Amino acid sequence: SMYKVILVNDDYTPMEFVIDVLQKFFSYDVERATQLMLAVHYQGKAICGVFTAEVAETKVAMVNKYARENEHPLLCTLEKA
Repeated sequence: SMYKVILVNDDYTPMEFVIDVLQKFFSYDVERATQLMLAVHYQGKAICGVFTAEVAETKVAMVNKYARENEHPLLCTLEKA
């Protein structure tokens, strides 16, 4: 089993922060990060990758922790692929 890791839309997290997260935690360049951000905003969410269970778990925890440390509500989730 592999797991999707997803970012979900919200009304407060700034664009530049979503881009930052996509680069830091998912290794996307600016253009692709920005595309994924567009999907977050207009599809309501974007799948950012597929990973092993333990890697997905760790990524979800770390992205959410990073977001809250900067007082943003950005929500990262996992689900079975």
